[PDB]
Amino acid sequence: SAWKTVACGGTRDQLFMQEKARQLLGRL
Amino acid sequence: METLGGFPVEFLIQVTRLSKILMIKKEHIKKLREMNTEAEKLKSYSMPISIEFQRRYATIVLELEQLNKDLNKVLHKVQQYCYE
Amino acid sequence: RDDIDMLKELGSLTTANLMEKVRGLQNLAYQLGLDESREMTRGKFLNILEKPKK
Repeated sequence: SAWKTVACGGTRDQLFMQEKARQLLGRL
Repeated sequence: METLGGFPVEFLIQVTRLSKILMIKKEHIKKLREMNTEAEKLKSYSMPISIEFQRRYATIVLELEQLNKDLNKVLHKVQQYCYE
Repeated sequence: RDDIDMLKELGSLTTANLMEKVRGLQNLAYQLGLDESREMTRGKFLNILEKPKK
């Protein structure tokens, strides 16, 4: 159930980093 | 039911995709980990991060995001398929 | 391509060996997921992805 959080890159800092990456590259 | 070698072919397809996603994601994680240690070194010496470094790093993050979306579903179908 | 070749490689396995592979691939997903999340925590607190302001 939460084993997928790890397996599919869903942790809180990864979602954060994805947000920063979108902003740095200018992508929605 | 379509088969290949005695197995349902749609199962083998999902396992093919699973293996391929993981191999790419492994490469991406290796690149991220080294980029972190470089940045860790730069930051320790108060040295600036190049714009090109940031861009490459951000590209790997967004690529991982997509691989993980594909990994999800594929992992689900593989799990779904393991009737055994 | 190397993808159809992998598909053929899998279909040529015994049932026991295909199942070990699936299990290995599932374990690999989890291990990589731990690695990935750790480097995402590292990168966040190194501020690699802050925009230039000066």
